[PDB]
Amino acid sequence: QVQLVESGGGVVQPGRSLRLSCAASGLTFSSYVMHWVRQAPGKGLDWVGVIWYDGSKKYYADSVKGRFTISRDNSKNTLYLQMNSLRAEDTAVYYCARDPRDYYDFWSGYDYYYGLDVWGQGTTVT
Amino acid sequence: LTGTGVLTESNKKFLPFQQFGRDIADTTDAVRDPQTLEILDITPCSFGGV
Amino acid sequence: LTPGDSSSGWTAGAAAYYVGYLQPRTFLLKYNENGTITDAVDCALDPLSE
Ligand SMILES: *[C@@H]1O[C@H](CO)[C@@H](O)[C@H](O)[C@H]1NC(C)=O
Ligand SMILES: *[C@@H]1O[C@H](CO)[C@@H](O)[C@H](O)[C@H]1NC(C)=O
Ligand SMILES: *[C@@H]1O[C@H](CO)[C@@H](O)[C@H](O)[C@H]1NC(C)=O
Repeated sequence: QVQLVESGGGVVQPGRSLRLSCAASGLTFSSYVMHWVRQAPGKGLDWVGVIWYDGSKKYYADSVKGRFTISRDNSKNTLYLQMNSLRAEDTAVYYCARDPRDYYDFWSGYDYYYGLDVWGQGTTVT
Repeated sequence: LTGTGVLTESNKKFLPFQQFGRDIADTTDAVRDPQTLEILDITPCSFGGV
Repeated sequence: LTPGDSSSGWTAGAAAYYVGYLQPRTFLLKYNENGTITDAVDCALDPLSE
């Protein structure tokens, strides 16, 4: 039974700091590429970033630049994300999702993209 | 194995695991000499009774 | 073609394996001129076997 737990929500004073973190039940957290999806209040889904199995390659979307940092802790079974600022983007619901594309899948010559299988509970970011 | 007798050479082939062999009466039919790989079997000093 | 986490995607050939259980028994073993096992008799297998 796979469950990803969101945390670090609530309305805070706008700007300069905000903490988000996503946990994962079981011992299959490591070695699975993970992405963060932010749900606009009325404008659909959007992207935050992506981190690989070891974090050597990282990439970010064009919506935000220079404010987000993504890291994974293998022992604590929790992935950590930080926003260095809080812009006018408010009431955005942030999900953490796990994609089964493991290191071996992109290691093989095959060029394949799977789907974001399991999602988190969600949180409120203002 | 300690004994008294004469030692006679032979060409009895053996299985890989055990160079040493036992007879059908479980007597030592042949024991391979340690230094020399030639098969050497025990023959009694006493042959069939006079 | 299918993701690793799902049971699908781990296809292999059709292989069947046997599992037996050992129970204490007394078996006569027949060796051969060269020293390899050729035939055996299981006592409990039959009245003829006994
Ligand atoms: C699946 O594997 C996980 C460990 O990754 C385990 O905790 C769980 O009990 C297993 N079975 C189910 C119900 O999915
Ligand atoms: C054993 O060692 C001696 C020298 O100490 C040598 O002369 C002899 O040939 C060796 N025998 C074997 C079993 O090789
Ligand atoms: C013993 O082994 C030799 C190997 O060349 C073979 O020719 C012979 O048939 C075997 N005899 C028996 C009794 O298995």
